[PDB]
Amino acid sequence: PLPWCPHLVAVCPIPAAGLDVTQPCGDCGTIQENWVCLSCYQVYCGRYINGHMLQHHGNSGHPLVLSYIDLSAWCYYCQAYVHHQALLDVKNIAHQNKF
Ligand SMILES: O=C(O)CCc1nc2ccccc2c(=O)n1CC(=O)NCc1ccccc1
Ligand SMILES: [Zn+2]
Ligand SMILES: [Zn+2]
Ligand SMILES: [Zn+2]
Repeated sequence: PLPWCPHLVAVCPIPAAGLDVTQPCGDCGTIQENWVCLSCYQVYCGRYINGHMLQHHGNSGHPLVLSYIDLSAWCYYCQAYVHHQALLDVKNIAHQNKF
């Protein structure tokens, strides 16, 4: 992945309740292939399901999303995976909740 991107500044502190990697898509309620937004912590499905996180990106401009499948982080603007110290806490919390 990229070791940095200019959108890491938009990564916000982890939600009150923590992360729930089994949380369904906030639009369609699918359990499959969800991502969490690293700005606002809404959960929406991936492009191969119904594309709700890509719709969220378009209507919010929020850049960075974390996969509840493989804990990869995608930047929609840089069109790349990103891994950096600023993402360790959210990835560690998601990993603890999943495994
Ligand atoms: O789906 C989203 O909405 C967010 C992830 C994403 N969005 C894109 C939007 C447009 C074009 C390409 C991508 C892309 O490769 N990714 C990354 C991606 O889909 N990687 C494969 C993958 C990784 C983990 C879990 C499921 C799929
Ligand atoms: Zn959906
Ligand atoms: Zn968001
Ligand atoms: Zn970026």
